[PDB]
Parts: sequence; structure tokens; C-alpha cells
Amino acid sequence: MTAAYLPSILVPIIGLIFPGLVMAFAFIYIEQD
Amino acid sequence: TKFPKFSQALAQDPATRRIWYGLATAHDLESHDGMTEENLYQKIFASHFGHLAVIFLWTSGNLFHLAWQGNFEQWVLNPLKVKPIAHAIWDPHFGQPAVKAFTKGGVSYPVNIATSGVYHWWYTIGMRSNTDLYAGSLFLLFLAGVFLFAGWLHLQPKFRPGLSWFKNNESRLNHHLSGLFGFSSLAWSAHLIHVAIPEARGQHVGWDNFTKVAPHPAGLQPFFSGNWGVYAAAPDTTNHIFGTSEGAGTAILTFLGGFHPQTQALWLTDIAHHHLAIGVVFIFAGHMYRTNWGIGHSLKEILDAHRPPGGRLGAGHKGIFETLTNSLHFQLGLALASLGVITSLVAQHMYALPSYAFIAKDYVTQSALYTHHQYIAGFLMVGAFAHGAIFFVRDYDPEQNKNNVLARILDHKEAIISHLSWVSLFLGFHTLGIYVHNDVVVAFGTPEKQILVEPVFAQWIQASSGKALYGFDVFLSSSNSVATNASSNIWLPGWLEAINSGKNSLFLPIGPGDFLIHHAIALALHTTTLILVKGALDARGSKLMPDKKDFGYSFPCDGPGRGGTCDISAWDAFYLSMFWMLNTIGWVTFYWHWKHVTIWQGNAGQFNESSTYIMGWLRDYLWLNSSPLINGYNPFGMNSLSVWSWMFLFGHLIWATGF
Amino acid sequence: MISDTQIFIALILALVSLVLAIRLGRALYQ
Amino acid sequence: AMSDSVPFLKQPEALDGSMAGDVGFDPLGFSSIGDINFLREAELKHGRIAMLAAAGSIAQDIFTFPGVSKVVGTAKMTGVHDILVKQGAMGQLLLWLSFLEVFGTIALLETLDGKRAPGDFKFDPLNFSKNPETFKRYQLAEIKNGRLAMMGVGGMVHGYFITGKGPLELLGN
Amino acid sequence: DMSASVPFLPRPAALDGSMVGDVGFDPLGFTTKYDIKWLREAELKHGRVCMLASLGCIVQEFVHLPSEATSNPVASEAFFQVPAGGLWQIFAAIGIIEHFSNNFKMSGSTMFSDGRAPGDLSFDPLNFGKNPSARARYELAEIKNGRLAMMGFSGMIHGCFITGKGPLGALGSLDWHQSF
Amino acid sequence: YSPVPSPEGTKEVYWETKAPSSDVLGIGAGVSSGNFAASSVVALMIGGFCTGQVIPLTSDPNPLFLIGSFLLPYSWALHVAAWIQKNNGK
Amino acid sequence: AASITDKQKTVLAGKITVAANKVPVLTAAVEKMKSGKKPKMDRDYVLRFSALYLTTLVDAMDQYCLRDANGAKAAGGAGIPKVGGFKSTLAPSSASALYGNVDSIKEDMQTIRDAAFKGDFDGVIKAAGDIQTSATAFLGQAN
Amino acid sequence: SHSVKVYDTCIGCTQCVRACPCDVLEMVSWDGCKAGQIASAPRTEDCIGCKRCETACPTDFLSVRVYLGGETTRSMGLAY
Ligand code: CLA
Ligand code: CLA
Ligand code: CLA
Ligand code: CLA
Ligand code: CLA
Ligand code: CLA
Ligand SMILES: CC1=C(C#C/C(C)=C/C=C/C(C)=C/C=C/C=C(C)/C=C/C=C(C)/C=C/C2=C(C)CCCC2(C)C)C(C)(C)C[C@H](O)C1
Ligand SMILES: CC1=CCCC(C)(C)[C@H]1/C=C/C(C)=C/C=C/C(C)=C/C=C/C=C(C)/C=C/C=C(C)/C=C/C1=C(C)CCCC1(C)C
Ligand SMILES: CCCCCCCCCCCCO[C@H]1O[C@H](CO)[C@@H](O[C@H]2O[C@H](CO)[C@@H](O)[C@H](O)[C@H]2O)[C@H](O)[C@H]1O
Repeated sequence: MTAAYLPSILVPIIGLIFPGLVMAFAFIYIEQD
Repeated sequence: TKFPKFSQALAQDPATRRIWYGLATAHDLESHDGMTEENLYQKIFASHFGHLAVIFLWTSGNLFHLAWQGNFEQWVLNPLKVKPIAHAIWDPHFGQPAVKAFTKGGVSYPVNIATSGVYHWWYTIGMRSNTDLYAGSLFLLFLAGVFLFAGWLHLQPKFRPGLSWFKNNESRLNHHLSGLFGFSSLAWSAHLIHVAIPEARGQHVGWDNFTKVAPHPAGLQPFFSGNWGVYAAAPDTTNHIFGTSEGAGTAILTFLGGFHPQTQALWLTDIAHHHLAIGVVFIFAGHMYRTNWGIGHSLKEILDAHRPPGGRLGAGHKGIFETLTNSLHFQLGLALASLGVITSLVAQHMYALPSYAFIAKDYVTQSALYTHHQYIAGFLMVGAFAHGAIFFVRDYDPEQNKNNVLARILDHKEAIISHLSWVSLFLGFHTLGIYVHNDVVVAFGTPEKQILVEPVFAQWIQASSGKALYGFDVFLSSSNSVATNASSNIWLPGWLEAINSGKNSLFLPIGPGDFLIHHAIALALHTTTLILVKGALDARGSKLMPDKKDFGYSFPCDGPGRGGTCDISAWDAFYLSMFWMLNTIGWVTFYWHWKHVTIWQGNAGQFNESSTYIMGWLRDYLWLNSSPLINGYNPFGMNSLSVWSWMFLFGHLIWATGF
Repeated sequence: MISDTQIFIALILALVSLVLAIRLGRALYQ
Repeated sequence: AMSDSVPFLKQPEALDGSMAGDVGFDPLGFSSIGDINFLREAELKHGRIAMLAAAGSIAQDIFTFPGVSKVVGTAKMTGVHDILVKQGAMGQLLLWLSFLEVFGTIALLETLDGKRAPGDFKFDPLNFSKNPETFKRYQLAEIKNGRLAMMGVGGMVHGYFITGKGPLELLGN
Repeated sequence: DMSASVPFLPRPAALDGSMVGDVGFDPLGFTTKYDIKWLREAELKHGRVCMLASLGCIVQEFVHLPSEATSNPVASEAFFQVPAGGLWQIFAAIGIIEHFSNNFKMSGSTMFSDGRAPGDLSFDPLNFGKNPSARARYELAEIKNGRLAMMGFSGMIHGCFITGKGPLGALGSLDWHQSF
Repeated sequence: YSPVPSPEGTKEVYWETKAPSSDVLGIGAGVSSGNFAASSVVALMIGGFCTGQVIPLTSDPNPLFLIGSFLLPYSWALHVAAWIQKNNGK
Repeated sequence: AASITDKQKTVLAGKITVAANKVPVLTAAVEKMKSGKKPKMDRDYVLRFSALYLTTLVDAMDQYCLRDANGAKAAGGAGIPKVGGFKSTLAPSSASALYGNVDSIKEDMQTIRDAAFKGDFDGVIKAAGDIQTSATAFLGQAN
Repeated sequence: SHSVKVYDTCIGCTQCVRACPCDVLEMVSWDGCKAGQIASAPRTEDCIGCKRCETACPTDFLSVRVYLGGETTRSMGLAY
């Protein structure tokens, strides 16, 4: 696989960092007055 | 709390109900605070742009993930032995045996085996390498960006369209019929003639040479001379090897009919003439309505003028024009119904007449495609009826529809629902009685006592299409019929060769089990239609609740009074009909998969003997074919099916949670 | 086969599409 | 009121006599279907193209341009048409007449709004319409020669189809 | 009433004659759909590029900078023989001139707020313009030479595409004896 | 709600009489019923004749009979228009 | 300092290099076909491998030879590629000195085609080797 | 808060007021019925939406009607 480092870089990012920030910012948005 | 900014009542909710109801009403723009019709239409236009961009991004992602992690260049060379790869696996929760067991397709990393059939489609339309797959992915990324920019632009001031532009029925119909249907079909025929057919004959055509590589040796001179039949001369030989010049023809437009004998798929020249003809027919349809130049038809006059003078339809179609133009839900129901009908048509006709090379031998791909598009069809039809019910709740004006066809539906809604109930109970009583009767007589050791009705009507239809199995000797199965002599010079040899060969799914032989399962399918369709029609027609009110239209399309109940009013809304009728839709697609897919597995195994008599009773379905289809699925992982090891072995159980968990 | 530069070009186009999608979402949100 | 050309038939309702050559000849009632201005544009365009075609057939029997005789050989009249699709004459002429007929399409769009006389392109470089009676006389002569040229082109081309000689080669023997 | 250039068509309402070079020639009605100032700015920019292009093709066909990449007289093949970096240098200088002369307003709505007359980039180093009677004639000659150079550059570049001889080379090489 | 737009020249053609008004025939509103009936008979004959020439379809069909076969569905609308004009006093 | 023609030349050379490196896959596949328990020629695999890879090899070699003989008029100086009409102002691609290997490889195709009908494994192997050597010679002479 | 309406089909039987657990309705003077009284809903901010009043109403299809709307702490019956 050409650029085989990209799955190992992006899958942890997309699966843990993206949903964590999305849930945190959505929580902040929906709970703020 | 200002998350649901579109609902002040929801934003003042002090509980967790606010988040859920803001999530479920976020795209219900008609119910929002202070929504005007022009703002509604502009938001809908931009949302439609966004969905188009999402579709283009998904297709570009499929193309890119194949160009990067697939085996397309290996698969083109050996299509019938190499397993197609959908995308790569990177899961850090895997152990080493799971890494080993998913390493298939001739690559050195774990992969998923593709079931979507994108390999056959992309190979048939002329892609051969990974480079053009990546270029197509780039083009669709650019196109998605263009449509995102258009969605932003057509919401900007001095570009926001007016309500007269959105409700221009004649202009939108003419442009979408002539250009979106017609010219798109003509361009796809052009792509098939110019690119796909030469690449099918082993000669490379790309953007670098398509202006110097003629699709036909005579050029466009036979088209401009009116000697069009020169394009029908020298078709592909029955010895043609797809993707090579060996046995290749020079024709670009034929109507040969049947299947290519090697790919078991439709001739590409037939597809090119089909899409050319579809473009011509649709452009002729797309000049019908008057937009700016006096000629053309007026839609309002056509609707008002077609009132039968006997008065059986009342006022006819008077007021349907304003009712349809003013209601987006009536339009949405019509569109969803028509879309569901044609995706059912796609599901039946693509297994029966496949167009993609070597896809008739990919059994998993055919099963996945049929099941997918049939479930989409059930969802679309249920949505059509649901949004029709919403049209009765929100948009139906009786005073604008005095003695209309819609009003007369409402005036004999009770007869419609009662006769739907009668036919549903009829079908269920006697179909279940025959099935249980056959079960009881087979269990008692007497299968000769079964009630087995031969489906002679559909067999007569098959013989009318040319099937000589049943000996009916009528129409195309008669060598002296006027239809046979009419079509003998054009399409009859290839069609008769394809329909009378038992190597494809063209008009498969049918017996008493086929009879019973189609009448069960009729039962399920009529019962789902009963639930949906009864929900739509009682949406405005019933004897138990005559003011239901004051309460909207969705509400929990009207309280325990008057005997109890649980699930009385039309949304609740949608909710009840969803289970019946799942049941109907389940029965259809069970029939399709069991029949096709028994034919592919060479054991069609197992289906012919076991489908007449329920125990045959439970044992010879469900229990018998579950063995590799439940052995995807076991205490002795695991293999590549294990994920499905997980997902299966996953479904058995989550289904139960719904209860 | 596909090279690293081609994947980077696809990533740049996807980032441009991300910016356009964010702009469309902001326009729809008023 | 009966039609002047056909006395046993009723006068057409859409024929007033205000147009050149209007004697009330319309037995099949075509003027009731179409706009009369559109029909007169059709008649004038057919007649002018037929006048040019008749004059061209007569002249191409009379003499040929330098070099044409090697390109076309001895295949005069419509036989050259196919040949000149192999050469570039027909495509060039089709392109330039398509340009002129786009502008004629705009002119027809202005005719249908009641803001342009039928067949009026206002093309009078050499002034002949110096008097409103000479104008009517030239209109009647133009429409009569246009109809005569329609039937004359029909006769020349179909006689060429039968014999292969031409309009003036036939009269030589 | 009626347009001067086309007698049988009505005069376009946007073309009232205040702009120079007006004979009322808008048969397709682009003035009704698009702003006249934008169309005049586009006409002058297209014409100015075509004037520079026609003069460039004529002089490069006969006289060239000394190198083997620049020695081919034919314009289309000259575009491919010279280094592509130099084309990027042409593109970048054109881009900075486009960004500076427009005062960074390049959208349709933004050029004409704080509006300058169309085609005026405030460029006149020799200052022949100052006299108005000379100014109007200069304007008319610029519009007519721009249209004529659009036609001339089209004819030269397509004549290079058939012939491969350059403009005067094609002009001398009209073959009066061809089989067809 | 908002005014529903129509193209210019759209009239009210809703009818409850024996026949519709002639306006439903559009550009053929001024053609007499006899002309419609004669054209329907002539179209029926030409379309049937051309169709009967092209029932043994070949790979080189005659274009003229192909065009003339489209007069066969035309005659149905022609006799409907003949009935409409006959009961309209035309 | 490289022109557009030189860039197209480098792109074509890269395509030729890629296809030449693809050829030993067919070589190993045919050697696996020969070294089997029941040796049979997969005719379809060899024909499809030829029609994709060896055909694009010939097409890229022909375009490179055309750019070599004509120069900037073959890179776009004569306009878009055309079939019929006007008159070709381009020299034929046979006029290039580099066309000789181009004359070999194509006729070698027929051998492969004949071998695909004949079943001769070693004929396919030797003709694939001849294509590899002629591609290597072409690339190392063309520079 | 839920919306409670009283229509002029009310016969003034006072059953809906007696059935109300949240003291939302009350009887006011009226001349439209023989009882001389009609129900009224001045206190719909305390209405939970239980529809006991609708169950209690004896007139064929109901005279008192509850339309559920925006949910508040009182209308959700929350003791927290
Ligand atoms: C057939 C009718 C007709 C007539 C009588 C005219 C007449 C005229 N046009 Mg004109 N024109 C026409 C059609 C016509 N045009 C069409 C169909 C187009 C294309 C849409 C144009 C495009 C056009 C342009 C772009 C210009 C003119 C101009 C002119 C004027 C200069 C005279 C001349 O020879 O130029 C005619 C030149 C042409 C290229 C038109 C040729 C088309 C045919 C052959 C018409 C022949 C015109 C005739 C020789 C002159 C009549 C003289 C009359 C006043 C006594 C003149 C008033 C010029 C002018 O003064 O405007 C400011 C100018 O710039 N015309
Ligand atoms: C509508 C304006 C127009 C017209 C009529 C022509 C006409 C012509 N061009 Mg040209 N061209 C134009 C605009 C136009 N050009 C523009 C704007 C460009 C790009 C900047 C080009 C770039 C171009 C190249 C690179 C070549 C031509 C060529 C040709 C000739 C053959 C036609 C061909 O190959 O398709 C035209 C090819 C294109 C790439 C142009 C497509 C885009 C334009 C706008 C569409 C024009 C199509 C036109 C109707 C075709 C007319 C001929 C038709 C009867 C067959 C012909 C003389 C060829 C030639 O001379 O061969 C020796 C050739 O190699 N043209
Ligand atoms: C697609 C998303 C995703 C991804 C990429 C992973 C990835 C992983 N999981 Mg996993 N997991 C997921 C979804 C995912 N999981 C879900 C949905 C569940 C619920 C069913 C689980 C439940 C689960 C369990 C129960 C366990 C894992 C474990 C693991 C690790 C494998 C063992 C190993 O070598 O790590 C060795 C472990 C490490 C190197 C520690 C990594 C610590 C990270 C880098 C710190 C980052 C913190 C945070 C993200 C910073 C940003 C905060 C912000 C989001 C707010 C691996 C990192 C195992 C493990 O080892 O975790 C301890 C383990 O025990 N997962
Ligand atoms: C010719 C001009 C033209 C064209 C091409 C379009 C095209 C379109 N318009 Mg449209 N429109 C036009 C003029 C035009 N419009 C005019 C003049 C007006 C003003 C009166 C409008 C007003 C308008 C509105 C108000 C809306 C659109 C919308 C749309 C889009 C529909 C969604 C879509 O992509 O479906 C694609 C559909 C097709 C390709 C054809 C239908 C396909 C059917 C199902 C058969 C195909 C089956 C086939 C076998 C499948 C093969 C593929 C398979 C192998 C995968 C589409 C892009 C909608 C939209 O999404 O907005 C962004 C919308 O809301 N239009
Ligand atoms: C296997 C499960 C099952 C069965 C048999 C039924 C049966 C029925 N449903 Mg139903 N339904 C089900 C599951 C089921 N439902 C589920 C899970 C949902 C989702 C919530 C629905 C949602 C649903 C809706 C929304 C509607 C129905 C309707 C119907 C009736 C008409 C359909 C039909 O075939 O009529 C034929 C009837 C049958 C086949 C029932 C069996 C008849 C038995 C075998 C007769 C013999 C009885 C026996 C002698 C009794 C002896 C017992 C004694 C000794 C104690 C019918 C009574 C519709 C209706 O009422 O239409 C009029 C309707 O509107 N159902
Ligand atoms: C039989 C009855 C009859 C009569 C008396 C006429 C009489 C006339 N027609 Mg006429 N016509 C008729 C039937 C008839 N038509 C029919 C059936 C058609 C076909 C639908 C036509 C088509 C027609 C056209 C197209 C034209 C006339 C014209 C004329 C007039 C010129 C006279 C002329 O040149 O005679 C010679 C006529 C013919 C040789 C053809 C008609 C043949 C019939 C059978 C002989 C009638 C001759 C007539 C008695 C001569 C009149 C005597 C005197 C006034 C000269 C004249 C008033 C012309 C005119 O000015 O009107 C606009 C004209 O252009 N007619
Ligand atoms: C270019 C080209 C081609 C061509 C071609 C061409 C140029 C074809 C041209 C055809 C033309 C111009 C036909 C005209 C027909 C006229 C008729 C029928 C008149 C009827 C009169 C009637 C009914 C009645 C008249 C009347 C009479 C007597 C009595 C009643 C009253 C009145 C109305 C006055 C191809 C395709 C063939 C091929 C070739 O390779 C290239
Ligand atoms: C409830 C709700 C309220 C209001 C809104 C709403 C959207 C309207 C509605 C929702 C409504 C529902 C969803 C409405 C949508 C409904 C259903 C899906 C309509 C199905 C139509 C099938 C047609 C008639 C044809 C089959 C072909 C026939 C002509 C062929 C014959 C022949 C052909 C030529 C070819 C060969 C075969 C043979 C047989 C020989
Ligand atoms: C009265 C009107 C009669 C009919 C007029 C219209 C007929 C059809 C016109 C077609 C368009 C013009 O056609 C003109 O350009 C075409 C494209 O260069 C030419 O077509 C030629 O070149 C094409 C492109 O390589 C080749 O595919 C063709 O085989 C070749 O014949 C036509 O030979 C020429 O006549």
C-alpha cells in the first residue's frame, strides 16, 4: 500500500479525536444559555 | 438553552426532551418559528445542493479508496477468479489471526471483499487502470465542491430565487425532461459509443486521444447521410473476449438482444442505442410545455380540461394544479412513490437482465444489490404514503378542492379502507391456510395431499415472451404467430437464445412455491397499502377523533377517554406500517435468495419441493445456510466471515433492544 | 499505481470541499 | 362571401386581402391553424430560397466557376451536393446560412409580436421602393415569382431525377 | 426605435448611444441580462489582449529573441517550445497586474462601486488623452481596432492550426491549385 | 398561499357541457369538424398503410413510412377533436 | 528550463517505465501456468494483460516518437488531435529513428497472440522478455 | 404550557372542573346553556395535560379540549 502510514495516522484521529471534539463542542453549544 | 433556535417552545424546555426534539425537528422547516414560503424554498434548494454534494463526495470516496487500496488492475485481467476488494482494514483491536484471515485478494494487508459491484460497473464502462479511477475521484471531488459553492451562492442576496421561479412548473418540466433526462442519456450513449465500446474491444480511448480515435471506421458520415444502418453492420462475434480485440466487431449501435455469451451481460451497443433512443424520446417530451414562446402545452388547462362528461369523477382534476404546486408534501409523496417503483424495477430487471460484465457469476454481489435496492424501495414507498398523509394534515384545502378527485377519495375513503381490509383478510386467511395445510400433510407423511396450484398465468406470460418450457405455444413461443414473424429479423434469435437457456436468471422456471410466495407478497403489499392508506385518509379526522387535523401529523394520543386512543395519529400508522414493510421486503428477499441459491447450487428441485410449506423455509433455507455464518468464529478458530458472524449476532441484539 | 503526491492532491481538494461545506452550513444556519 | 380563386368555397376568415397575392386561396384552412405572419414568413423564405435555387440551376447549366469541373466532374445539379459534403463548400455555406437564420430567428420573434411586417428585413441598398404603388407592385411580383420559383425548382430537380440531364440540357434536344 | 446596424431589429434599450462605438448591435439581448459596464470592461480587456496578441504573432513570425526554444516562428508551437517556467512568469505578471490595476475589486458588483468608467485603468503615461476631441476619436479607434484585432488573432491562430506557417507565411502560401 | 404562476395566455377551460369549448384544441380551435373528420380518416389510412409496410421490420427501414406511421395515433386525437367541434356548432 | 514538450516526453517515459515494470508480472504468471499439475494456458488473462499494458506501452511509445520527430507541433502546436479533415501537417511517427523497437514490439504481439492460441508457455515468456529488453533499450537510448 | 379551550357546546355540568387535579378550570357565568355556567381555563400554566377533564366531559365530541404544546417544569410533572 502506497502511503501506508496514512491509515495508522488517520484512523485513530478520525475515530477518537474527531468524535471527542465534536461531542465536546456540541455539548457546549446545546447546554449554553 | 438556545440549541433549538428554530423553536422557542423547545428552547424553553428544562429537561433532556429539548435536545431530542430539537434533533428530530431540525429539518422540519415548515414547523419552525416565523418561516416564510420564500425562505422555506431557498433553504430547501440549498439543502438539496448539500445532499447532491454528499452523494458526489461518497462516490468520489468509493473511487479514491479503490484507486488507493483496491486490486482493480489485477481484477480486470482475471474477472472471474480474483476477489474484488472494497477497502482496506486498519483496526488496532485485531489480534494476529484476524489479520491473517482477512488478508485476501492477492494483497499483503487485511481487506474487505467488495459486494457493491463497482468493479463490474467501472470495468464495463471502460475503466481499466487505477489512474482513471483516481481522476474520476478528483473530478467528483471538484464537482462536489462546485455544488457546495452553488448552494452557498444561491442563498446569497441578489441570487435568492423568488417563489414564482420555484413554482414555474412548465419551465422546470421542460428543462428537466429535455436536459436532465434527455441530454444526460444522450451524453451517456455518447460515452458508451466513444469510450466504453472501444475499451471493451481492447483499444484504449482517453481524453488524450478521443478526438482522433473514431468510434466507427466510417465516421459520422453515415449519420449525416441518413445511412444509419451502416452503424448496425459487423456486430461483435460470439467468440469475442471482453476487453480484447479478439473477436471484436466494429458496430456501435445494434439491437441484437439477449446476452454477450462470455460476460453473460447485455451488449454494449444495445445499451448505447437504448440511451440514445431514451435521449431522443425525452427531448421530444421536453419540448411539450409552453415557457416563453407561445407553443407548448399549459398544465392548468390540461388538468382542468380532463373532466369526464359522465360525471363519475365529479369535477375531475379541477384545483389539482394549485393543490400540487402549493404543497411540497404532495409533490414529495408523488416523487417518492415513483422513485420506489423504479428502484423495484431496477432490482428486478438488473438480476433478470444484467448489463455489467461477469456480474451474473458474482452471486454475493447480485444478492447484495437486489436486497439493498428492494429495501430502498420499501423505504421510499412508505415515505411516499407518510408524506401524503402529511399533505392531508398540513396542506389539504377542501374549499379549493370542492368535488375534486381528492375530495371524492375522502368521500369514499371508508369503502377504500374496507375493501383493502377485505382483500388483506382474504389473502391472509387463504394463503396461511394453504401453507399450514401443506405443513400438516407433509408432517403426517403424505406430501401427495398438498394443495399445489401451478402458476399458469405467469407461465403463459413467460411463453408469450418465448419460453418453450411449458408448451403453451403462443406468441413468441409460436413459430407462426404474427409477433414472431414481425420480430424475426430484428431481435428474436438473441432473445430466444437467452430466454431458453437455463444458465441465467431470465424468466426463471416457476412452480407452486412461486405461486404461494407471490400471493403472500400480494397479501403483504395489500396489507401495507391498507395501513398506509388508512393512515393517510383518517389523518384529518375519524369518529373517535374528528378534530385530528387541529393536533397535527404526529402526537402521542388523545388520552384514555372515549375508550382509549393509543396510536391514533397518522405518524403512528407510519410506525405500524414500517414493520409490515420490513416483513414484505423480508419475504421478497427470502424468496429471491433461496431460489437463486438453489439454482446456483444445481439443486432447484430442493426449492421446488421445500418452498410449499413453512418448515421447508425454516430448515432448508434458514437453518441449512446458517452453518458457515455461525462458524465465522468458534472455539477451534476464525476466518474471514467472522465479522458477519459478529454482525449477525449484533443484529439479534439490537433488534431485541427495540422491543 | 497511485503515488503520495496524488493522495496529497486529493486531500487538498477534500479540504477545499470542507471549507465550502462549512460555508454552506453557515449560510443555511443564518 | 365566397373565395375569389375557388368560387364554390367560402372565403377564409384569416385572409383579408391586405397581403400581396391574397386572392383568398386556402381550401384546406391552413391559415386557421398557423399565425398568418408566420405563414407569410414561411412562404417568403421558401420563395426566396427557390428563386435563388432556380437561378442557380439555370446558371450552373449555363456556365461553371473556375475549377468546379474537376471537383464535380459531370454530376451537375443535386449530384454535386454529396460531392461537396466531401469537399468543404456545403459545410461553410450551412454555417453562414445558420448564422443568418439565427438572426432571422430573432426577426421572426419580432414578427410574432406585431412589431415587424412579414418578410421585412429592410434590405433595399439600391432604392426601388421610392413610391408606395411601386412597393405594392414589387410585393405582388415578389410573391408570384416566389411561388413560381417553388414549382419551377420542383420541376427542374424532379426532371433531373428522371433524366440526369438538367433543366436546360433537356431543352437542347 | 430601430437599430442602425441591423435595420429590421428594434434598438436595444440599454444602448442609447452614450458609449462610443454604439451602432445598436445587440441582437441576442445580452445587455438586458448583464450590466453594460461589465460588458464594456470585458470587451476592452479581450480586445487589448487580442491587440497585443496580433502584434506579437506578427513580430515573432519574423524576428525572435536568439535561442533555440524561441526560434520557431509559428505561435502555437512557440507556446510549446519555450520553457514553461517563462509561461508561469507571464501568468504571474498578468495576475499581479490584474490584481493591482483593478484595485483588488474583481467581482461584478465590486468594480463599479466607487466606480471608474469602463476600460479606464488610470494608465496614461504619455498623456495624449488630455484633449477631449482627441479623446473621443481615440476611444472609437480603440474599440474598432480591438474588435478588428479579435478577428485578426482568431484568424491567425486558427490559420496556424491548419497551416503551421505563421500569419504572413500562411498569407503567402495560399495554394490556388488544390485537388480537393 | 403564494400566487401560483402560469404562462401568459392561460384561460379557464373547465367544462360541464356536452363538449368542451374549442380552446382545448389550441391552435386547431378554428378548424371545422368536417376537416377534422376527413383528416382523421386520411391519417388512419396512411398510418395503417405505412405501419403494414413496416411490420416486417428490417435493419434498413424506409424513413418515409416510419414518419407516416405516427399518423396512426394522430387519428385518435383527430376524431376526438372532430367530435368536439361537431358539438360546438362548428 | 524544460518546455511543455519535454514535460510530456517525461510523462510518456514514465508510462513506458511503468508498463515495462508491469511485464514481469505476466512473465511470472505464465511461468506459474507452465509449472502446474495440469498445465493449461489461461488465454483470457494473457490477452487482457496484452490489451491493457502492452497496448498502452505501444501508444505511449508512439506518442513519444511523434514528439521526437515533429517536436512542438506534435505537443499541441498543430492544435487538438484530429481524424480526417484538412491535411496532416505532421511528419509520420515512422520518421523517428526510435521507431525500430516500436516496429519490433508490435509484431511480437502477434507471436503472443499466436502463442495465446497455441498454448506455448515459453513463447509467451520469451516474447515478454523481448518486450522488456526492447523497452529497456528504448528508454536508455531515448534518455 | 398546554392550551385548554372551552367551546360553546358546554352544558355547565361542572364535571371537568371537579376532575381537574391541578386547578386549571373554573366555572364562570354564562347565558348559552340552561345551567347558566360555562367552563374556563385561566390557569393553563399549571396544566399537566392529563386530559381528565376531557374524559369527564359528557357532551358528544368534547366541549373542553387540551392541546399539548411547549413543555415546562409544571406541565412535565417534575418534582425536581
Ligand atoms: C439585410 C439587411 C441589412 C441592411 C440593409 C443593413 C445595413 C447596414 N448595416 Mg447591417 N447587419 C445586418 C443586416 C443589414 N444591415 C445583419 C443581418 C447583421 C448581423 C446581425 C448586421 C450587422 C451589422 C454591423 C455589425 C454593422 C452594420 C452596419 C450597417 C450600416 C453600414 C452599411 C453597410 O454596408 O454595412 C453592412 C455591413 C454588413 C457586414 C452587413 C452585411 C449583411 C447584408 C449583406 C446587408 C447589406 C447592407 C447593405 C450593403 C447596406 C445598405 C445601405 C442602405 C442604407 C442604403 C448599414 C445601415 C454598420 C454600421 O454602420 O453600424 C454602426 C456596422 O457596424 N450591420
Ligand atoms: C465558436 C467559435 C469557434 C469556431 C467556429 C472555431 C472553428 C474552428 N476551430 Mg477553433 N477554437 C475556438 C473557437 C472557435 N473555433 C476557441 C475559443 C478555442 C480555444 C481558445 C479554439 C481552439 C481550437 C484548436 C486548438 C483547434 C481549433 C480548430 C478549429 C477548426 C476545426 C473545428 C474543430 O476542430 O473544433 C474546434 C476545436 C476546439 C478545441 C474549440 C472548441 C471550443 C469552441 C468554442 C467550439 C467551436 C466549435 C465549432 C462550432 C466547430 C466548427 C467546425 C464544424 C463545422 C466542424 C475550425 C476552423 C482546429 C483546427 O484548426 O484544426 C486544424 C484545432 O486544432 N480550434
Ligand atoms: C474508531 C475508534 C477507535 C480506535 C482508533 C481505537 C483504538 C484502540 N483501542 Mg478502542 N474502542 C473503541 C474505538 C476505538 N478504539 C470503541 C468505540 C470502544 C467501545 C466498545 C473501544 C473499547 C476499547 C477497549 C475496552 C480497549 C480498547 C483498546 C484500544 C487500543 C488497542 C490496544 C493497543 O495497542 O493500545 C495500547 C493502548 C494505548 C497505546 C493507550 C492509548 C492512549 C491514547 C493515545 C490517549 C489519547 C487520549 C485522548 C484521545 C486525547 C484527546 C482527548 C479528546 C478526545 C477530548 C487502540 C489504541 C485497548 C487498550 O489498550 O486501551 C487501553 C482496550 O483495552 N478499545
Ligand atoms: C436543462 C437544465 C437543467 C438541468 C440539467 C437541471 C438539473 C437538476 N435540477 Mg433543475 N431547474 C432547471 C433546469 C435544469 N435543472 C430550471 C430551468 C429550473 C427553474 C424552472 C430548475 C429548478 C430546479 C429546482 C427548484 C430544483 C432543481 C433540481 C435539480 C437537480 C435534481 C437532483 C439530481 O441531480 O437528480 C439527478 C437526476 C437525473 C440524472 C435524472 C433522473 C434519473 C432517473 C431516476 C433515471 C435514472 C436511472 C438510471 C438507470 C440510473 C443510472 C445510474 C446508475 C448506473 C448509478 C438536477 C441537478 C433540484 C435540486 O437538487 O437542486 C439543487 C431542485 O430542488 N431544479
Ligand atoms: C405472524 C404475525 C402476524 C399475523 C398473523 C398478523 C395478522 C393480522 N394483522 Mg398484523 N401485525 C403484526 C403481526 C401479525 N399480524 C405485527 C408484528 C405488526 C406490527 C405492529 C402488525 C401490524 C398490523 C397492522 C397495522 C394491521 C395488521 C392487520 C392484520 C390482519 C390482516 C392481515 C392478514 O393477513 O389477514 C388475515 C389474518 C390472519 C392470517 C390472522 C390469522 C387468522 C387465524 C389463523 C384464523 C384461525 C383462528 C383460530 C381458529 C383461533 C383458535 C384459537 C382458540 C382455540 C383459542 C390480521 C389479523 C391489518 C388489519 O387488521 O387488516 C384488516 C392492519 O391494519 N397488523
Ligand atoms: C370550377 C370552378 C372554378 C372557377 C370558375 C374558378 C375561377 C377562377 N379561379 Mg379557381 N380554382 C378552382 C375552381 C374554380 N376556379 C379549384 C377547384 C381550385 C383548386 C382548389 C382552384 C384554384 C385556383 C388558384 C390557385 C387560382 C385560381 C384563380 C381563379 C381565377 C382566375 C381565372 C383563371 O385563370 O382561369 C383559369 C383557371 C384554371 C385553368 C384552373 C381552374 C380550372 C377550372 C375547372 C376551370 C375554370 C376556369 C374559369 C371558368 C375561368 C374564368 C373565366 C374568366 C373570369 C377568366 C378565377 C376567378 C386564380 C386567382 O386569381 O385567384 C387568386 C389563382 O391563382 N383558382
Ligand atoms: C440536395 C439533395 C437532394 C435534394 C433535393 C431537392 C432540391 C428537392 C427539391 C424538391 C422540391 C423543390 C419539390 C417541389 C415540389 C412541388 C410540387 C409537388 C408542386 C405541387 C403542386 C400542386 C400540388 C398543385 C398545384 C395546382 C394545380 C396544378 C391545380 C390546383 C391549384 C394549384 C395549387 C395551383 C436529395 C435529398 C434528393 C439527394 C441529393 O443527393 C442531394
Ligand atoms: C396516500 C397519499 C395521499 C395524497 C398524496 C399521494 C402521494 C397521492 C398519496 C400516496 C400514494 C401512493 C403511493 C400512490 C402511488 C402508487 C402506486 C405505486 C401506483 C402504481 C402504478 C402502476 C402503473 C399503473 C403501471 C403498470 C403498467 C401498466 C400500465 C401496463 C400494462 C402492460 C404494459 C404496457 C407493458 C407490459 C405489461 C402489460 C401488463 C402488458
Ligand atoms: C437544407 C439543410 C440540409 C441538411 C443540413 C444539415 C445536415 C447535417 C450537417 C452536419 C454538420 C455539418 O457537417 C459538416 O461537418 C462535419 C464535421 O466536420 C463533416 O463530417 C466529417 O468529419 C467528421 C469529423 O471527423 C467525420 O466524423 C465524418 O465522417 C466526416 O464526414 C461533414 O461531412 C460536413 O458536412
